[PDB]
Amino acid sequence: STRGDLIRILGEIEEKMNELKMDGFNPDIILFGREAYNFLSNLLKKEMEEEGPFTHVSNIKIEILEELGGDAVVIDSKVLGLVPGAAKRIKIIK
Amino acid sequence: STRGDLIRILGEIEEKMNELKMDGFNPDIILFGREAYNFLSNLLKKEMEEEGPFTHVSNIKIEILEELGGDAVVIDSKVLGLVPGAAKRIKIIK
Repeated sequence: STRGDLIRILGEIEEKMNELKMDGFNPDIILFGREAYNFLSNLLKKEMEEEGPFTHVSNIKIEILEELGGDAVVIDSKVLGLVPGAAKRIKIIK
Repeated sequence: STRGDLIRILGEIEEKMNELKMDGFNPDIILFGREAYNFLSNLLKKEMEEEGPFTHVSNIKIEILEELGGDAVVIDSKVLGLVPGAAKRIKIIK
């Protein structure tokens, strides 16, 4: 069920956002692999019945990092590389 | 001296690459902010007397994450978001 897939993905992003916030981070961006982005884009085109492109999800900004493949990484971009733990990975593709 | 600036930047990237390798990571990508990328691009156009665009530095792949501003972040993209410490930030702009 593509609706279930969208509910799952929104739920996992929210969970990683919450995990980061609890640690003192401010999640601002989610990096998507090429395959991950295509997967979510297809889902949102189908579900929203809109053409895209899609630039935000879960109140944060989508940016592409092609090499992440079927995964995405929620980050606090202000402290990424200065404080360990500023990144949380999730698997987007089935 | 723009040559000195290039020597500095290559030296800082190498240092963060080495720091990551010593920790067990495999640095594969360096994320550049918009201002950081422009700065390095201008330097390399001047020094290499080539037009660009520039896609690799220090044996790793350049990818843009616009929001990093005048900074760049060396990452191990395979474990980013799974193991803390997979990212090291550097300040590119003067």
